[PDB]
This record gives sequence, structure tokens and C-alpha cells, in this order.
Amino acid sequence: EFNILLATDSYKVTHYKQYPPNTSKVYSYFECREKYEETVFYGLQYILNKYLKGKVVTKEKIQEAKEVYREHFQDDVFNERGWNYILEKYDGHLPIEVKAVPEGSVIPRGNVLFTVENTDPECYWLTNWIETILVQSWYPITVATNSREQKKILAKYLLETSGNLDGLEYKLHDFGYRGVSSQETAGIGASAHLVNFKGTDTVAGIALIKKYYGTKDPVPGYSVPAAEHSTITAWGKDHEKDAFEHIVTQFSSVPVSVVSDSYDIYNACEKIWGEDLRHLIVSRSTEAPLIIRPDSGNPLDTVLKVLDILGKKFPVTENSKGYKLLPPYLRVIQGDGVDINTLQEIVEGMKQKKWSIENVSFGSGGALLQKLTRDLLNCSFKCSYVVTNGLGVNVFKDPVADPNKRSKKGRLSLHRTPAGNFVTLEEGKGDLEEYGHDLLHTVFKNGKVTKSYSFDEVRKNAQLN
Amino acid sequence: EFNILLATDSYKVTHYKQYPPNTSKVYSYFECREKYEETVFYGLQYILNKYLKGKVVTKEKIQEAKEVYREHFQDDVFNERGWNYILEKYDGHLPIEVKAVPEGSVIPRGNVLFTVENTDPECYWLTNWIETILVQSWYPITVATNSREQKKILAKYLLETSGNLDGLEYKLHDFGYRGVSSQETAGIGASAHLVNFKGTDTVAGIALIKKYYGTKDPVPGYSVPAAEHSTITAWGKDHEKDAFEHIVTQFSSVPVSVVSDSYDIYNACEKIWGEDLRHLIVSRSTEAPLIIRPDSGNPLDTVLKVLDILGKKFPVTENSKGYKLLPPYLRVIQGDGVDINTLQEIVEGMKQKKWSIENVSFGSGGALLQKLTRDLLNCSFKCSYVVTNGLGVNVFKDPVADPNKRSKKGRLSLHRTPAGNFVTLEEGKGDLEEYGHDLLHTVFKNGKVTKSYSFDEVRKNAQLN
Ligand SMILES: O=C(NCc1ccc([C@@H]2O[C@H](COP(=O)(O)O)[C@@H](O)[C@H]2O)cc1)Nc1ccc(S(=O)(=O)c2ccccc2)cc1
Ligand SMILES: O=C(NCc1ccc([C@@H]2O[C@H](COP(=O)(O)O)[C@@H](O)[C@H]2O)cc1)Nc1ccc(S(=O)(=O)c2ccccc2)cc1
Repeated sequence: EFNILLATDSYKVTHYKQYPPNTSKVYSYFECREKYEETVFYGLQYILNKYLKGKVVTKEKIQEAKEVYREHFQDDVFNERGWNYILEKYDGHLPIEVKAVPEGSVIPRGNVLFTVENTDPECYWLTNWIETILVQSWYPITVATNSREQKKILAKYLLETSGNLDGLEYKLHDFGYRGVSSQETAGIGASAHLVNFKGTDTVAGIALIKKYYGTKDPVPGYSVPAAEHSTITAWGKDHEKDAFEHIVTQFSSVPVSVVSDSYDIYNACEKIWGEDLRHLIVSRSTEAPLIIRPDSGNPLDTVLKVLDILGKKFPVTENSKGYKLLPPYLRVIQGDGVDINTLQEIVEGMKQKKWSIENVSFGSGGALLQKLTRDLLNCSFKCSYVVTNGLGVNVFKDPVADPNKRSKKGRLSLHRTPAGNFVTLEEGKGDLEEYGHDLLHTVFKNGKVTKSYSFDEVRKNAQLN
Repeated sequence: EFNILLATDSYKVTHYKQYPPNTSKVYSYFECREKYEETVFYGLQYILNKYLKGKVVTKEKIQEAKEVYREHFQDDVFNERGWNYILEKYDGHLPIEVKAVPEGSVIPRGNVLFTVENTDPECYWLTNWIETILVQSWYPITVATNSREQKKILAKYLLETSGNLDGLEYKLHDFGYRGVSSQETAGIGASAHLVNFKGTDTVAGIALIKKYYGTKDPVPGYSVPAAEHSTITAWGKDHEKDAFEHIVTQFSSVPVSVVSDSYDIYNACEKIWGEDLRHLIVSRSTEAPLIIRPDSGNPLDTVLKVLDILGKKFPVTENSKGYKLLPPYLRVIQGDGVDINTLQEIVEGMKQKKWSIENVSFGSGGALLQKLTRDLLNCSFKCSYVVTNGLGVNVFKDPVADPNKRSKKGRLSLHRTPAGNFVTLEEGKGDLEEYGHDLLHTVFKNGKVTKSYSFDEVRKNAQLN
């Protein structure tokens, strides 16, 4: 099915011919180059298990590569020899060593996160070949990081307005399934979000977690019964009340989310929920609340006006922090216009009008799982060290016009500092042992995963202070 | 392997219970809602063939869904009955009809592009079950569209500065493989780019084309031998000239791209290429030119200073439009900081300094295939028509705070206007036959692809004026 020989930037096919003659080692590292001051390291284990481990080279896959690349370049540039070596010598197991910080670890920017080097001098070319597939770890890293930053904002404001962080892990739902570029992207994105939260509408995210990480948590992911516009609008413009009444009665004993902005969000909250069907809401259990979903207008203005309306029609309490609280059978979900920037504006506006964050949970789609790029955290793979004619050489780029594109020199290691911070030691200075043990661990060697983490370990490592 | 029962927004599991009783039909449409004034319709055929066609329901997949959703909701909310019906009645073939504009069609914004309706009254729920997976067509649509807009800019400036569009389809390369969220996303993205251009470093893009569309073109995709920083830097800081000389000699008879900004782009062009190795460049064939790749600094400023340096060291001609032309053995690739916005700035700045666009080709990665979202063209799926108690009802949303989120009413059709423009007719007004035949065709019915397009047809349909 998958052919790792095809799974590279096609130009890398020619790179074995381009390295200095008598090169026995190519050593390369991945970092989130130097606001996202710290990144969550998550997703490498998925790639290692799915694509890189075991017998990944066959006679068929070498022949497929030869044909595919011959057409692509209109020239017989693909080299079977190096792949035939790996097939014959190691039964198609990749002779590379990958070291990495533990999955879920929170590491400041500008630090070595993983390194790759060949274990056989004949496979010097292989380190660079697998750059492309390993670099795609930027996505689960960037989703996990951006999601965790949104969790920080929710943590600050939930603690301020309620005095606790009860239910924090249910405050930001993944609605991104339709808004991402592929089914595979949806799975990886959902799992990266689930490092921080439990809410997703992509069950493939939980399947990815169970298969590639594993969990002792009986409920690692969840969702709630919810309406869409179609299940309201299908009743006709004049029968919105009938749609509401049908759905809350059909889901009387469980939580139900009901989109209320089909025609007039403010009419729906004040006249339909707040008057006509009030008796069907106030009778509902604390375990089975109505969640009103606005989905249009200015996100903050809409939330404030909805809470104002519900406050006028339902009994509002004031909690011990002096913040207004809706009854336990009634809540709101803001599933429109939420990203890292707007989330901050919304909880701040809610705090200024003395509404507890426990009143409103949040959802994000494209902004959560799609509107992220490799440049967000500057995720890149760079050659730092080579052995040529048996002599180690510390290598790096340093473009005269952009110092930010300078890469690190030589053999790298990651260390805790005395004050509890992080330092990446260059030029093999880790060997001086002036800091503790290297924080990177061998996770991959000669086609085998040597060190693995449960999703429980990932979540624990990725926790907030 | 893939389970379409799991491949929905998890809340849609409950929607069969939410539609009005006695609903026999759910009819829904996809549009790029109302700068991208026109969109390329591409990628639906990939989804229909990969995920939706044939026996997609089994006893095992129904049992998997029951278990997966029971945990996800902590409640037995998944309905086996509807799926057991489809299994027993249609041998697991989906009883839906999908109509769509031809693949590669260029359609203005705010027009019906495809429609979905159930063909069996028992499967009214199925239309909106498959929303999530069909909506993911936003990505190949948005990539194809954004790529075509970049082609328009290159077309304008290439014609202006050269007098022809020779090699236009090779002017923008896909470097996006590492910069996208998954391997599947890389394939789909590359194929969407290849609607407009032939340059990609993702061979999976060509494999997707051949398998899901097919082509009579012997060379639908291509790439060129190229260096990366690693194959230059590995030689050591003092041996940049040696790396250059080795690579151009190893690729003497083919085109070779050589990244030249490792240490000092301007030193490399003036002193290394322009003096030390000049004799190895000026001897090269028109079919095997050196391509210098800057990869840092202000994109426009760097390009202009590079061309100025090469102009001072190599013979420059002036073409019949009065624009400066490098010798046929020497060209430039700007593979850094290129997107729809900057591409315009670069070719404009090149034109103002009287440099032909023939001199410089372009490459884009994340900006091409990753930094795109569903909201770019406002791609959405909406229920427009239902039959309840045997009576047709025209349905729509109309949120009071956002008129732009208003959806279309009733049975839809797409028509050419007398002046050669497009109109979407609502409320079944297509039946009046004032505007000739509906442009949408049945592409899917009862688990079978009924209408298919070659990638040759897609490319022809997606052509510039
Ligand atoms: O309401 C739902 N899903 C439905 C849904 C459907 C669609 C959307 C939005 O609409 C967009 C789709 O529209 P277009 O296609 O773009 O036109 C989508 O991208 C997203 O932005 C949002 C939500 N889920 C849900 C989940 C958890 C909560 S809770 O955390 O409050 C809570 C948890 C547990 C117990 C009590 C409370 C509340 C609600
Ligand atoms: O030069 C190459 N590929 C190599 C390459 C490698 C990397 C890059 C850039 O670097 C990024 C990766 O770096 P980081 O990981 O972010 O640090 C990547 O995203 C991209 O931005 C760009 C290019 N190919 C190539 C293709 C076609 C032309 S042509 O159209 O001029 C032409 C066509 C036909 C005959 C003659 C001429 C010229 C050159």
C-alpha cells in the first residue's frame, strides 16, 4: 500500500550523488526555531509506527520507485543499489537511529527535539531521505501546542471567575472534521487536540490514540447529542419552536446542544426557550442540560446578549467569586469564530460583564486543525554533523540576509539547567558532562521502536503548571 | 479498513431522531458562498471513488460503529436499523444521488456546484450523514483555485515581458510535501496543483491522478535534479565552491537547481558562479541549464540583486518586448516566501526593473497546500429542500446578524445566461426551462459512479481564457 521510497521530496532521489565522497555519517536534528514560547512534542511515535518501523523495503517497492521516478525525471536517476543493500542486509529494516524528547513534553523554542543519523556507513544518504515524512510531525506538534495555549486562556479565566478548573478539559471541542484537508489529517489533528481536551466529533482521533499510544482512560474522547441547522430548518421557517420541543423531548435524559440562530438567535432565547418551552428546560437534570448554540454575529456581542436574555428569563445565582451563574440545566456553546486570538477577547468580555466562564464552553474547526502552518513554530530539519574521510565536521547554514535561518553546529544534546530551564549543547559539548543526562531518548533503531509512550504519559507530560 | 459509518461529525449519529416525522427526502447542496470571484470544481470524483462507491456497509462495520459510538457518547445512540436496511436491501451500496458540475469547471461564487438527495425514503437521514466527507472537497477546490489565480498572475507578466506563454505550466513548483498535515493531504494537494501546473516533488499526486481520473499525457507530473542546504553544507563552510562544482559536473547533461544562500547568496552568484565556476556554466546546454536558488531575505530585493549580479557576469540579451534575458544555460528559482500576494509583488518589481519573467520561476510549499481554509471560498453544505407527509418544503437558514450565512431555498439547478454568465435557479424554477439544460450531471447513484472525467478533461475545463 504505502511505499516509503516514494514518500520523500522527489529531488532527494539525487542526494546520494551530491554529498562529499567518503561520507559515512549524516546526523540531522529537528527544532521549533526561535508568540508560542514553548511547544508540545507529540506525533513522532505515530509516524515511526505507521510508516518507518519493520520491513518497509521490498523487491516490488524498489521496482515501483524505479518506474515512478524514471517517468517523473524522464531519466534513470533512482539508485536501486542503496535500497537493495537495506533489503539484503537488514531484511528491509531502515538502519537509522532516532533520539527524541518524551512524547507530550513541553520544551521552549530553539531546542533540539529529535535527531536522526544512519547506523550503517553505506546508508549515509538515508538520514536526509526521511526528512520529508518526519518533518510532517510539525502538524501534531503545532495542533497540540496551539490547543494547549487556548487551554491556558480558559484555565486563567475559569479559575478567576469560578475558583476551580473543574471540567476545563471539556471547554474546547474539536469541530474540525469537515474543515481539514483529508481523513488522515482529521485523525492526527483530533488526537493532537485530545492531548489537552476530551471533546472531538472525529472518532478516528480516539482510534489513532488507542492503536499508536494506548490509554487506561475508559473515556479518552467524548461528544454530546447536538442539532445542526438542517435538523431545525427541515421543519420549516414557521416551525422552529416545534423542532426545539421535539429535540429536547427526544433527548430529555442526556445533554443536548440545539443551534438557535437559524432565523433570530435573540427571538429563540427570549421567546422560544425563555417563554414557550421554558417548562421543558427548568425540569431538566444537571447531567442532561440544554446547551444553546449561537453560530453567527460578533462572537463576544452575541454571547453577552444571549446571557443577558437567559439571565432575564431563568434564575441567575452569583458564585463565591461574585460572578453570575446560569442554572445547572442551562449552558451555552460558542462554536463560531473561535481561535487563539478571539477566545481571549470573549472570556475577557465575559469577565468584564461579571459572567462566569462556567456558563460558556467553546468549539473551533478550521482555526483549530487547518489554519496552522510549519512556519507558526518554525519547525525544520537540518544537517548539523557529518563524518567524511573518517573525520567529524560540524555543519550549518547561515544565510547573510536572515540570521533567524542559522542552524545549530555538530552533535546536539538537550539538558535541564540548574534553575530548571532548558539548553541545547552544540559541537558535542554534552560530552563535557557539565549538565545532567541528555533529555533525548533512542525511540527508533534499525527498524524497531525502542522507546514508546502511552497517551496517559503524553497527557501528563503536556499538563499546564 | 475505512469505515464510512465512523467518517461523519459524531453528533450526526443522533440526526435521524431530529428531522420532522414522516420525512421521505432530504435534498442538500454545496456552494462556494459569496478576492476569489470564480472557483475550480475539482476533487469530488476522488472522494466518490475512494470512500463512497460499492459495498461500503458490512455486518462488521455496523458492529464497529455501535461499539465506537457507545463509548464516545456513553449512551447507545447509534441506530443499526438504518444501516442494516442499506446492507440487506442494497448489499451495502449507499442509496443517494449526487449531481455536480464537470470536474475542472470554472464556476463563479454563489452557485450550486453539487447536490445530494436520498433515493430511498427510508434513508432520508443519509444525505446529511455524508456532509462531513463530501465537504472535505473544499481542499482540492481551494488548492486548484488558489493555484489557478497564481497561474493568472504568471500568465499576465510572462505574456507582457516575453510576448508568449511558453512554459507557463512549469513556472510554479509544488514544494509542499513536508509543509502539509498528512501523506493523504500531500497527494490530494499535489493533484489539485497539477490541474494548473506539472511541477511537484510529491509523486503521490501523479499516482492519485492516474488511479482516480486517468490521463493520456505521458508526463502529467515532473521535477528537476536539485540540491538542498544539507548537500552543500555537508562539504564544510570553506568548501561551498567544491560542493557547487561537484553537483553541476555530476548533473552536466540535465537541468540542476543549486541552493546558493547557505552563507552569502551575493558572494555565491558574483564570486563562485560568476567568476570561479563561470567556465562550467557557460558550456552548459539550453536543455540542461544551471538554476540558482536563493532561499532567504526579502523575496523581491534578493531576486533583483541576484539578476543584477548575474547580468554583470553573464551575457544579457534584450528580447523583442525590450526586457532583459539571461543566457539560456542560466535561470533562477524563487522557492522562498511565495504566495498569491507576494508572487504579484515579485513579477511587478521584475517588470519595473525590465527583467523578463522567463528569467525566474517560482515554488511554494505551506502557502500552496496548507495555509488554506474552508472559509477562503466559504465552501459549505446546506439542506435546501425536504419532503414531509409527501409535501415538498423549501428550507434555508437566515441568521438575523449575518445575511452572508443565508442559504438557498428548494430544488436547485445551474444555467448559462444569454450573456454567457451563470445563474443558480431556486425553488425548482429550473422546471420553467427559461435558461436551457441544468449544467449539473448525475456523477453518483445507488453506490455507483455514473459519470467520470479524465485528468485531461479536468485540465481542459480549468484552462485560463
Ligand atoms: O454543539 C455541538 N455540536 C454541533 C455543532 C455543529 C456545528 C458547529 C459549527 O458550525 C460549523 C459548520 O457549519 P458550516 O458547515 O460552516 O456552515 C462548524 O465548523 C462549527 O464552527 C458547532 C457545533 N457540540 C457540543 C459539544 C460540547 C458542548 S459543551 O462543551 O458545552 C458540553 C459538553 C458536555 C456536557 C455539556 C456541555 C456543546 C456542544
Ligand atoms: O529547486 C528545486 N527543488 C529544491 C528545493 C528545496 C527546497 C525549497 C524550499 O525550502 C523549503 C524547505 O526548507 P526548510 O525545511 O523550511 O528549512 C521548501 O519548503 C521550499 O520553500 C525549494 C526548492 N526544484 C526546481 C524545480 C523546478 C525549477 S524550474 O521551474 O526553474 C525549471 C523546470 C524545468 C527545467 C528547468 C527549470 C527549478 C527548481
